[PDB]
Amino acid sequence: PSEELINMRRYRNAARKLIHHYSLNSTSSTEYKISDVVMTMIFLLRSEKYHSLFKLLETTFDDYTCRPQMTQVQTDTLLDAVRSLLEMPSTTIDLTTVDIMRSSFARCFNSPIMRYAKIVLLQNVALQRDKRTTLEELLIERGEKIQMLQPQQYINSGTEIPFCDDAEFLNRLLKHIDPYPLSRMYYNAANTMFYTTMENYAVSNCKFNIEDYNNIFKVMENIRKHSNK
Amino acid sequence: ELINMRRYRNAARKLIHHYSLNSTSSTEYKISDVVMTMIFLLRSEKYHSLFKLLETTFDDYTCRPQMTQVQTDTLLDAVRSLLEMPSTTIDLTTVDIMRSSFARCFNSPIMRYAKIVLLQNVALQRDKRTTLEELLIERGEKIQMLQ
Amino acid sequence: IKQAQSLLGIPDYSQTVVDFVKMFQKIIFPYQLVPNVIIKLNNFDQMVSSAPNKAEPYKKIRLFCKNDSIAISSSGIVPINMPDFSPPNTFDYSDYANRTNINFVTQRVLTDGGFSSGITVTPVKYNYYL
Amino acid sequence: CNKVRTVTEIVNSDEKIQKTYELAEFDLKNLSSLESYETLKIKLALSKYMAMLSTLEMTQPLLEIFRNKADTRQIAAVVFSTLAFIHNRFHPLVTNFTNKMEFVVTETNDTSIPGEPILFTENEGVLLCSVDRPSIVKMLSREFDTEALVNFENDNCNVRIAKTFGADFSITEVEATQYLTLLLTVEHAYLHYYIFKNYGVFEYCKSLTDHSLFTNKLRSTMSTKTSNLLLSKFKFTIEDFDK
Amino acid sequence: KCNKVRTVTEIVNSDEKIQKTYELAEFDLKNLSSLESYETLKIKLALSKYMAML
Repeated sequence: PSEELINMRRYRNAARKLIHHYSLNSTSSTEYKISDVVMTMIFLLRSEKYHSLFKLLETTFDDYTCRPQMTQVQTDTLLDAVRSLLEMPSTTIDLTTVDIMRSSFARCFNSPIMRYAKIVLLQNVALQRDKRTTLEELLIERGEKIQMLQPQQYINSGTEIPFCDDAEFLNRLLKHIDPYPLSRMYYNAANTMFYTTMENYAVSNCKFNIEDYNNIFKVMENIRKHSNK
Repeated sequence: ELINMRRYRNAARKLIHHYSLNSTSSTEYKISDVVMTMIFLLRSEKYHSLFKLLETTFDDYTCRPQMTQVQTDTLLDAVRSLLEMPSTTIDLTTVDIMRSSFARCFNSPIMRYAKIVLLQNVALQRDKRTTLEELLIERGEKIQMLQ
Repeated sequence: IKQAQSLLGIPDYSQTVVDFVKMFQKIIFPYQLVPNVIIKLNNFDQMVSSAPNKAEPYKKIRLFCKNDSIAISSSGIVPINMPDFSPPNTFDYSDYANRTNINFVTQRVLTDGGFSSGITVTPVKYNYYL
Repeated sequence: CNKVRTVTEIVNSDEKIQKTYELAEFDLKNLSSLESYETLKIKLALSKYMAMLSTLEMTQPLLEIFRNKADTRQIAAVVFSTLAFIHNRFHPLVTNFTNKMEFVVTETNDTSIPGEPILFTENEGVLLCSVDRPSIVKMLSREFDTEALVNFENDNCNVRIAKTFGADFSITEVEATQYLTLLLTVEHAYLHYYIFKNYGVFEYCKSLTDHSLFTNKLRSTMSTKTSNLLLSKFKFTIEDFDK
Repeated sequence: KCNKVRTVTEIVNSDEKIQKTYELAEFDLKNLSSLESYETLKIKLALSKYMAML
C-alpha cells in the first residue's frame, strides 16, 4: 500500500525498452514519453543495486561532459550488474556502450526543451581525444600495418563452383519461406548496417557520414538512368 | 547518502515556486529537475500524500476522487510549507491547473534517433514497356513443351 | 542406446543391453561412483527418472553395497541414511567462488587460449563429505 | 484525361452505340502483378543462394561461426562463395578467375577501418583481401531485430485502396533475413573491387574518399539488369544537418 | 595538363569506328615509384660497398 506499490513489471519493461533503444540502438519504436523516464529512474532507485550505476548517472546533472573516472574494480562490478540487470546474453556489452549511454543522458537533461525535438544528436564528445582528426591519416595508418600483416590462409583457388539441384527440396524451402513480409523486415536490417557505419568509430568519428551514404541510395536512380540510357 | 538534500530542496522549491506562480510551465528549467522533484517527493514522507495523486495523473487526464477536509488542509499546509513566502494566500483549486500543466509536460515527446523512409512507387509507365516480340520468344516455351 | 553402441564398435548390434549394464557394473565399487549411462537411465524415462513429465532429478540415486559404512549418491559419497546434504556446511565460502576471482581467472584463460567465445566456468561444490 | 471513348455502328448506319472507360485500375492491376512477380523473383534468388550455402557442412548455426574466432577456413570459404554468386548474377557465366587469391581476418579495432568492413589489395603480386570479424559480429548483434512494425503509405484511395482488395533443418527466418546484410555489404564491396580491377588506383583513391561519383563510371557499365534496390525510398531527414 | 588521352579505331573500309580515352595519372605514378626504388637501391648498394671495404 506504499507508493512503491507499483507495476514494477511495467517499470522494468519500460526501463529495458529505453536501454535497449538508446544503447543497443535496437530497432524502430515510438519511445517518445519523457514521463516514464522518471518511472525508470525510480525503478533504479528502488534498489541500492542499480543505484550504484545511478551514482555515475547523477553526474549528468552537472552537464559538463567530463570524461568519467574509473575505479577499476567497481567499474568491473558496474559492467557486471549492467549486463545482469539488462538480462542480455552477454553480447560483449562494454565500457564503450556504457559511456555512449552516459553521454546519451548527458544530452537529455541538457534540453529544458518540451517542444517536439527533431534532434538526432548522432555526435559524441567523449572520443578519448582532444579533437577529431581526418580519416586520411587513418587511411595511411591502418593500410600500412595491413600491408605489414601476412595471409592467414591459402585458397586452393583452382577452378571450383558449388551448386545444388534438389528442385523439390528448394521448393519446400520456398514454401517454408513464403509468409514473411521481408519487404518490411529488411529495412531495419539496413538500418542496422547504417548504425554500424558510425558505431564503427568512437574515434575522431567521421562527420560526413551523411550525403555520400545518401548517394549510395541515389545509385538506385543511377541504375534507373542506366536502364533509360 | 549521496543525496544533496540541500540542493534537492532548493531546486525543488525554486522550480515549483516559479512553476506554481505561473500556475504553469517553467521555461528556463532543465528537465532533470522534474526527476529531482519526484525524487524529493519519494524521499519525503510529508509529501507522499500528494505524490500519490501525481502518480495517478502520470497517466493521461485521470480525475481524482474526493478528499476529506483533513486531507485538503494538510495538502495546503505542505504546499505553503514548501513555498513559505508572504507573497500570497493559496487556493485549493489551482492544483488543478498545475495538474493540467503536468499532464502535457510529461506527455511531451523526448527525442529522436534517425529513421529511414521506405515505401513508395518504385517506378511507373516511365520505364520500358513490354512488347509482343519478347512474349513471342517466351511463349515459344510451349512450342518446346509440346506433350 | 543404439546411438551409444554406434559410437562404440558394434560387433553385435543385437547385443542385449544388460550386457553393457553388467560390463559397466564391473567397475562400480572400484571407482565408487555412478556411470553416466545408468544416470541417463533414470533420467530419460517419462516417470521413473529425472522425469521430464515433471522435471524431478530430485530422484537422485542413493546407492549402497554390502558392509559399506557409506553410500554413493548421484552426487558423491554420503554418510548413510541422511538427506543428501546438510544445510550447515563447510560452505563454499564466497571468498572462493567470488564472481570477481572467477572473472579474473576466466579472462586469463580466454587470453591464453586466444578464444573469442564459448567459455564458461564454475566452482566445484561439496556435500556431506568433502 | 484518358476518358477513352468508343463507338460502334451497324452497316447502313442503322444504329450507333457509345461507351467510355478509363485505363485507371487497369494500370493498377498491371503495377500489382509487376511488383508481385518481381518480388517473387528476388525471393527465389535469395532462396537459391541460401540453399547453395546449405551444402557447406553447417555443423553450426551461421552466427556461431563468427562468434568463434579460432577458424579462418570456414569464413574465407563462405566469403569466396558469396563473391562467386554475386559475380555470377552480374555475369550469366559460371566461371573462375585468377586462380590464386587469399584472405586475412583483421581482429583489432586498431586495425579496423571506417565504413567498409572489407577491403582488397588488388595485386600485391596478386589479389588479397582483408575483413573485420569483430565488426561482422557487431552486425551479428541482432538483438536489434523485431518484425512488428508498420509501413508508410500515401494517397490510399487513389493509390492503395485498390491494393486493399487482393490476397531437420527447418530453420526460422530472422537469421535468413540477416543474410541479406552480408549480401548487400559484399555487393557494396564488389562495386569498388570491380571498379579498380577494371580501372586506376586514382579512381580507387576516389570511390573511397567518397563513393558518390562512381555513378558516372557505372554509366554504360551496368549490365542493363537491376540489383537489390527495389523500394525507392531509402532516406532520412536531410536538411537537419544543422551545420 | 590533365591530358585525357583520346583514341579511336577503324575497320578497314571505314564501316564504323570506336572511341576510348585514358589517363596518364596511373602511369606517371608508377614511373615515380620505380624511380625512387631504383635510386634507393643504388644508394644502399653504395653504402654497403663502402662499409665492406672498410
